[PDB]
Amino acid sequence: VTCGQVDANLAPCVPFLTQGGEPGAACCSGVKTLNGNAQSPDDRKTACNCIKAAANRYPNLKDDAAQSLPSKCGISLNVPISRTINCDTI
Amino acid sequence: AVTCGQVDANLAPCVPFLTQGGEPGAACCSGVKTLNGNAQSPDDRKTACNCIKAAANRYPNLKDDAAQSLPSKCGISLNVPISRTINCDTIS
Ligand SMILES: CCCCCCCCCCCCCC(=O)O
Repeated sequence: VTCGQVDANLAPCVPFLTQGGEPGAACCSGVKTLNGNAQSPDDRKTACNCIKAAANRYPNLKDDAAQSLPSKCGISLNVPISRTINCDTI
Repeated sequence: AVTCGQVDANLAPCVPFLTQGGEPGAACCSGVKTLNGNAQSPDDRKTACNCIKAAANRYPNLKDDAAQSLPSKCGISLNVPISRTINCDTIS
């Protein structure tokens, strides 16, 4: 996994993550794809650091949307979308 | 607008509820909210109605009562009915 792959997977989620509402089907599909790449501990740590940079990338990101994205998409997300996540604990 | 692929993808988490009953999940209610939000114009609503109709007929074990009660169980006012047999021309 690479940070560009992660960015591409999270792109459809930016409207939901910065404006609220509901994640679209495209957003949930991208998150599902990225979750499928974060299997191994090293994949999980790398994807986590990429997701952290991406989260800090988007302005006025709403943490309620980030926290509720896994339940709104039906995913047990192995890498949380946080600006402040310590990826070593993943 | 809305496309049949969007309708399929948003209603997919609802298939367990639509075929077995019970309660709709969080993902199902989220997809139903998204579909409600994409059906803005009356033309969007008729297009969505035909897509949802195809999706409903896709499962031969679909419970029409669960389809009818899905919006209320989710707390959503869905502007397009979910029916296997609806004539989508008669909707507004
Ligand atoms: C069960 C709720 C029925 C919705 C009909 C009332 C109209 C409000 C939303 C209808 C379709 C959305 C279009 C819009 O709000 O511009």
